[PDB]
Amino acid sequence: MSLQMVTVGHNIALIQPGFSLMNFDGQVFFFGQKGWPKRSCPTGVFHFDIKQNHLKLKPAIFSKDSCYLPPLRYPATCSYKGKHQYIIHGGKTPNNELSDKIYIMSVACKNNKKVTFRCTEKDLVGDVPEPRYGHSIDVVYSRGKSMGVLFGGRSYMPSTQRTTEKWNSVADCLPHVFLIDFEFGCATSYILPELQDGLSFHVSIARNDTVYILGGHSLASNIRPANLYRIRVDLPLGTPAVNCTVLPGGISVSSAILTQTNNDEFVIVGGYQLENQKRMVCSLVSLGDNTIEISEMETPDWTSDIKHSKIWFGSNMGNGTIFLGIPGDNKQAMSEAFYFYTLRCS
DNA sequence: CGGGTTTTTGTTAAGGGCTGTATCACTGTTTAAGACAGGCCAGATC
Repeated sequence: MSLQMVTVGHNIALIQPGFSLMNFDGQVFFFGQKGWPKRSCPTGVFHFDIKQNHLKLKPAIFSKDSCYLPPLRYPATCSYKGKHQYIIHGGKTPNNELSDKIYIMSVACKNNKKVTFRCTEKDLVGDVPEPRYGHSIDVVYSRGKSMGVLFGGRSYMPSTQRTTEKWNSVADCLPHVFLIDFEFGCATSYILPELQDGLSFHVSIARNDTVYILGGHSLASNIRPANLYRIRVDLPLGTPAVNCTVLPGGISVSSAILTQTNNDEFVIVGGYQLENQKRMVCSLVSLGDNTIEISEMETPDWTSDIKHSKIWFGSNMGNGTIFLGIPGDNKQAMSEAFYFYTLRCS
């Protein structure tokens, strides 16, 4: 809880609400810039190197057999830390159309602060989930195997009820649970009767056999379910099985950022409480063997700007460090389009 | 097909009164974003 303002280089405008910060061995990489990829950086990815409160967005090449992926804006990013690699699912192509491909980010070659990524296009079969954004995917382990739990987020209307006078309206996807096999890219949808209403922009914490879904926004009624869910999974010799349990003490937040401050101990920072109240309080989530425990922590001191501005975003860098953003006074002495902050958490 | 007639028409040029449209003098008082190529430092490496 040590806030600290940051200064950005020349290509500052690339950072936009919805950016991703992937992480490889303490080396952070910005993804999801604004506008299609330029020619000064053909791929979109960037070394997100912060030193002395100054970050240098540096271009970063791909491999020779990778696949150039568009800059998405609200993907599902899960760290399949098993040959470290990330999984990207869905998002908003700069043409405001949603995507459904899965992308796999590995590192094919590195030499003295010069990385060469490898982004491969994994496609799904079976009960493929809907092209959507705002959702959340997490890799969960069971009985020596792994699987991907994807829980719904909002999307565009289907190709039937999509009129052009409301072409951009969005509906929360049905609250299913998608189990995704990466070894074959196979999807399987399960309708947990305990999950009722649609949910997007939530927070999902995986602990080695479960998924703790928490907070989020429910557009079907414009509320924020303060509940939470524990999706227990188990992988038999044949068809997997899932169960859910509601628990008390759930936060009421959407767009809250997550990072793993300590081993089996997460922090969570402000999303939004009400459409006028940005969330200020920070909450530490003590995981464990079976029992989650959300609690409140030392209310980090927010500067004047952060208490003035009404929207604010960011993501975790990976080592208990949350990078933030603030729009900045429009009617001002040519205030920049975005100011940026960083919060350590030890 | 004529052919005296109408019944209306076509024309001249000076000067003026009027009207409609073209012409005239004139005013702005540097770019911002992105692409590529040197060139020189600056560090990695034999």
